[PDB]
Amino acid sequence: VNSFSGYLKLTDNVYIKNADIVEEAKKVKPTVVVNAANVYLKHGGGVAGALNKATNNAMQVESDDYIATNGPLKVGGSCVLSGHNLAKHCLHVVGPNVNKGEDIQLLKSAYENFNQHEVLLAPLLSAGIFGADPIHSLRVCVDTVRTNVYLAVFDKNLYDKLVSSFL
Ligand SMILES: O=C(O)C[C@H](NC(=O)c1ncnc2[nH]ccc12)c1cccnc1
Repeated sequence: VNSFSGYLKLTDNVYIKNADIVEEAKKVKPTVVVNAANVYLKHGGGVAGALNKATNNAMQVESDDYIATNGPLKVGGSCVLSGHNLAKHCLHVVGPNVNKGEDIQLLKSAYENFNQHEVLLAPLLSAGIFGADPIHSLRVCVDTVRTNVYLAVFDKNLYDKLVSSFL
């Protein structure tokens, strides 16, 4: 039994809610919140900008030190950093940004990072401003992640679309 509540059960291991991932994190304080990152960990807008804003820019400060030491992530890759005031840990996962020309086949690789954590609060990778088909991303999530994932879908109309079309 965990602290996630009000989520629709989609599958044996995937739950979904129409909610802002930032607000869910402050309420639940999960062990792991997933950030929809870019390879440079530049958290300017979208999910990343919103999480970072909620950390008072501490996420960005930590991320800049990480990049200075380690260089950029790979598309499809991840790193574990602090969750600051939102979670114990933040798993920064880079899904392909279709609006940047990044290959959509890497979405499965991106979701595989979730399997290293028993329970996660996570956004729909590559959806929204990342430019990929959100129905497809959900199919990849359900077909790739085996650990317990709680998905927070921000856009109300998107959420309604995803539930009503889920196979
Ligand atoms: O679920 C959605 O609608 C799409 C989701 N977007 C957000 O979660 C989001 N976007 C902008 N501002 C925000 N503030 C708090 C949350 C948030 C998303 C998923 C993957 C990549 N980029 C975006």
